[PDB]
Amino acid sequence: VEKFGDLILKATEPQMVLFNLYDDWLKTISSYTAFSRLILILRALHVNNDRAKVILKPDKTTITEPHHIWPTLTDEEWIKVEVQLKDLILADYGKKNNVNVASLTQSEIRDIILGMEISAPSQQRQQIA
Amino acid sequence: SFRRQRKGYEEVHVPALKPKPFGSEEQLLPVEKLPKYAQAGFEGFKTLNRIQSKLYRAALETDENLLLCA
Amino acid sequence: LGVYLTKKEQKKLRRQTRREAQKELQEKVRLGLMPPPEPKVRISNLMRVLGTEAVQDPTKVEAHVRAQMAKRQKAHEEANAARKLTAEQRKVKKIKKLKEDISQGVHISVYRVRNLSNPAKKFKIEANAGQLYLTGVVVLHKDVNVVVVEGGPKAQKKFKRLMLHRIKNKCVLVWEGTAKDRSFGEMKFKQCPTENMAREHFKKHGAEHYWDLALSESVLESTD
Repeated sequence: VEKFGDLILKATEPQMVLFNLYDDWLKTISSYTAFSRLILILRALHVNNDRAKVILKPDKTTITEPHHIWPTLTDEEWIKVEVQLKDLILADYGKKNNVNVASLTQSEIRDIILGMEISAPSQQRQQIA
Repeated sequence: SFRRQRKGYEEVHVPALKPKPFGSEEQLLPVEKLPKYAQAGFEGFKTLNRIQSKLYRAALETDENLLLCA
Repeated sequence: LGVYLTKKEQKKLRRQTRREAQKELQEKVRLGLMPPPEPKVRISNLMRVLGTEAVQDPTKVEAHVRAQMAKRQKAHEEANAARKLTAEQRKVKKIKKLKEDISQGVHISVYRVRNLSNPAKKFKIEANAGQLYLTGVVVLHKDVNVVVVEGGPKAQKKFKRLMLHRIKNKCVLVWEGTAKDRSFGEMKFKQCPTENMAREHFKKHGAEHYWDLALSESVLESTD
């Protein structure tokens, strides 16, 4: 995030700092949805950090006040940003794994967002059945 | 539409829409008003449709680009 | 007369009615009349019912859950307000207009106050007579305040406690009984410096004994 990298690179001494990753969401949504959208946003940033930064501001009139980190958005604006970021997070899974996004069931999209992946080099264990 | 879920499926039923009534200067024109170049094309049809008669002069007497949203 | 079903019997009746309504709903859902009930989801319930869909679109799920919560509150609030509408008409006209059923007998209380020179006590007595719909009159004379109040039994029981305990020279009820019909009109004030002018006014309605009892009580109090 733009408010953390340059902040800590030029910190001349070790120190302890406090941030509020929930800017003003807690005034309109519960901590469960706040954490879910925060995990989704962080996953999107970890995925691209290039298109995601474009998604994070949906309109040229959306700015981030110096008090907090994420931009201030309307509730439905946040809904649209979250669905766009979900599409972004599914995009690299579709690309780097050469699979269709529609082939992803609602159960495995959740695993993709969270960050759980499975592999199986030893398919010969098909002998068990 | 009904938009009601009876048992396992939601059935939405919209009824039969009433047709547009013909005005005092709009009627189903027969094949007796078509010219000789157009009377040969209407073989077996003594009359024409309502949409064919409502835009008859706009497509046969006028050579403009017609856009029929039928 | 009416009968009172006991507490266990009330519990049985309520339980049977609730089970009847529940079975009505269950058979409506069985036959497809009503859509099957949706799970009731609160904020603490959001991660158990909508958990898998709240990771993909967390804010849409939050909005849907809060809309369901509001709709549950919308129904309850509307229901309470709808029943409350009854009071709108059944209030100062049907929840405060009783009149104590004063049709066959009017309880009459006659009090004799020694000092009633304060207008605040007379105004409070007039307000209590007009609010409780109790008829009567008040006659003033030299150290004699004869207040006759004819009304219902509840209004007489309220006026006996208001004049003897809620209002302060001493007040004593000289005659507490019932009558056939009403004799005095609305609550009015009348000052009579002479006893004959008060006795002629009390005899116009056939209540001349109230002044003679109040004169005799004052004579018996001044004698001993």
